[PDB]
Amino acid sequence: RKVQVSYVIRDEVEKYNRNGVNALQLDPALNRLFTAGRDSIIRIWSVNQHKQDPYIASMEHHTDWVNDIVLCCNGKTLISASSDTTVKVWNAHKGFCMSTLRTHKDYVKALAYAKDKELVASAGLDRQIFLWDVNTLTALTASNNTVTTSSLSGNKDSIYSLAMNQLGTIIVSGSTEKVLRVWDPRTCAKLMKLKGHTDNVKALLLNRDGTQCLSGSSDGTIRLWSLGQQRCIATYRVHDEGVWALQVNDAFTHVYSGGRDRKIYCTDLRNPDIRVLICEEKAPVLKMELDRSADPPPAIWVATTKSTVNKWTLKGIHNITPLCTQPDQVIKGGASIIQCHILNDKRHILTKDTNNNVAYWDVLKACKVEDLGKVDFEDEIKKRFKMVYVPNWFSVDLKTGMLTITLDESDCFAAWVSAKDAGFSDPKLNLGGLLLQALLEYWPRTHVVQKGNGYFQVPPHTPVIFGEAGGRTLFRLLCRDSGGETESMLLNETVPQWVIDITVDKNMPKFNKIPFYLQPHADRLSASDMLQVRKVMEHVYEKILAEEKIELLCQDQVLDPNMDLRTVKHFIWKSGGDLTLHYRQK
Amino acid sequence: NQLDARKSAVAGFLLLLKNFKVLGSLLSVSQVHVDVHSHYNSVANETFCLEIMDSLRRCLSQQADVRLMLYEGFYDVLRRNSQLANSVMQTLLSQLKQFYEPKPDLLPPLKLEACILTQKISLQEPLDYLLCCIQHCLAWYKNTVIPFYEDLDDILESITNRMIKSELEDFELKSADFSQSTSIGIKNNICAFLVMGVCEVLIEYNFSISSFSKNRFEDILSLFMCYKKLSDILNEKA
Repeated sequence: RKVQVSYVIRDEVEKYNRNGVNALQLDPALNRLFTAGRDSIIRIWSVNQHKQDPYIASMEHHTDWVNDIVLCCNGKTLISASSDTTVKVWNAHKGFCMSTLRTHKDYVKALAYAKDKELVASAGLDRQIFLWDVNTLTALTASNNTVTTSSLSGNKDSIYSLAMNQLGTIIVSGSTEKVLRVWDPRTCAKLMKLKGHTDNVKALLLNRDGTQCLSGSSDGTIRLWSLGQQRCIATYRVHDEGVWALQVNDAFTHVYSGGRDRKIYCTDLRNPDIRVLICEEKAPVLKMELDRSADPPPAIWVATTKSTVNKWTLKGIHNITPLCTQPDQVIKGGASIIQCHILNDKRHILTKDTNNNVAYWDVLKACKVEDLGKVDFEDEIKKRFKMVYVPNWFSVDLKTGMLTITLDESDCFAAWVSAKDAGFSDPKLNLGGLLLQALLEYWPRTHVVQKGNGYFQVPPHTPVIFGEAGGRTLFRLLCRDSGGETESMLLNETVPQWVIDITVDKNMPKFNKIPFYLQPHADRLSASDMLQVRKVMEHVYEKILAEEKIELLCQDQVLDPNMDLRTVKHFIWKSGGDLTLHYRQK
Repeated sequence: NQLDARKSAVAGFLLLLKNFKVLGSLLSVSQVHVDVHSHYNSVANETFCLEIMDSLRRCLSQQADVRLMLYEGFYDVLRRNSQLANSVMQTLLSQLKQFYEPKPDLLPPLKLEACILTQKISLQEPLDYLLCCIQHCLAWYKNTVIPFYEDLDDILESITNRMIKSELEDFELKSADFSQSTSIGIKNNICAFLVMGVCEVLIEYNFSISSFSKNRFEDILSLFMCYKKLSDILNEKA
């Protein structure tokens, strides 16, 4: 595939989630909560009530949604699954990624964990389920980097949920097949095909011995299964909309469910009549984590599509008006950029976030210019309109709730802008070429010593990402880390030729040429797109002081002397043929 | 085990070790590689490079062609990798000990018969090329890494003085056979090249050491006469 260069405009420290939270993991030994955010960052929080600032660390190595996390090996290792098609092993005590598993071909959505055998299974949208032993994964080194793979098979559609029992002898998969497939992880042999759900299944649970299974589905029903009898022994319909999260107690008698309806219920498995409305969240519930320090669980941690994570007490369930009205403990969350507009200069962007705040950003410098508060977003676009045209040279994606700018070979070097037109004090400048040199400024291979493009500098903490177009992430690093021995060796293998040409060879990109017709108003000419109308004015003057005597026209409209041909072709011309200009004496 | 393929391996390591200061990385049906995010270790690289040099040291016992590449390559390797400088000198000094007579009064200074393989008489050790590599590597050592070496000058000084006072008979060489067909004639011709090559190397050595001192230059002329006289006898017969 073709390699793309992308980077994120952000702060050095993103303390709070900038998007929803997909998964939760609670560490009872250290009293730590892990949140797998949709902003591609895993964060560690102290659940101690005393701490006014629960933030501990950010585990930032993924490049897309983090879908599932499992805390294994007595809280020393964290396994994470993500939409960037990778499974990653983390050091949960220090907070750094140890290794990356690239066996999956699509989004990885589920992680199953067996505590006794330290066995972890990863399933995703590629219909594959891989089995992993954590001890083998954690023992990997630079020389020992090979692992034997045992993959379950038989599932004909994309998996959305996965579960294993405590003893590591039963594994259940939920998918859009609307059926539950059960294997034995030890022998990798198919056991049974549970049927009865009429929609996608996103939640799965099993008891300690793996004889009963709880499943919640998008059809809005919770089904209790018996693996011995291979049948659905009970069905619970307590939700108006699809059930997305399930939690059960150690006795496997009460199930906690939440979904798109934003309501969380505690239902007794022995009798579905006993139902308790725990709370009513402000967003659809994506995942829940039970506090298992005491039996019954004192509280439950709830992750929603919002950036805020709330803890709801469960004191009085066993002792509709909701049991709780305000969460006991609240983890703060940030704002997600939801709207984006690239201005006419192809250098500044107006963004609007979930807090309705509008901000002004500089793509070239990869920084924010100013906060505009809650000003109308459409009005601010009109108040900043300029009659200039620059070709597109970058793309913006907001999948992580942050500004990620992608550079592609097709149009990275399409924008030639004069220094005077930009803020740099006129020689011609290529915006894409200047940005690439600033991104790879610390790379020793780009030194011939001067560093960078010599005009501006992106913030050192800028995450630079190299990945295949519509593919996988080849290499991710910060801007300031290019000088290291490991990064430089990795950069030599990942950086494509079209970036080497400009950042290393220091070659200059092509100059786009726009031919046009000069005819007398009542001889085809080809010129640079950046050429001003004055240059065409003086050429006619020599053909027949030039500014005063000659006025150029297009579509029976006057042309500004300082306006360039590229702008004229885009706005005034409004035609699909070669730009025609008409000259007449003033 | 097959020969003529270890020669290419020696060439591969030599070219790869004289050009790159950093070497080394950062399967079955169901075996996959895992991207371990481990930082580059200098200590691991040094051990990796040292192990390769230890594998090259074991090749100094092969054919004279393989020894020739290593002598030509060790100078480039020692200039690229300064951490392997100590490995080269110990490897080079040990090889010299196999042919250097450490007795301060026995002549000749070198066992020219130990460099010859008889089975057809051929050359087993290019002793003159070994001394050339030692002299150049030592000269680079004493002018680059300082800001065994104190013993290498002592040996080279010892070879210098004893070669001059050698009567040109201790090499078993005015004209014994010097033929191109007889076994003893071929051995003498091969041994004639080694002693002339040694004289050239020591002429280069005594020029730089002690700077422009008279005594060393008198030793160069006497060393040259040793080379010139044996050059004349081989030229007139052939």
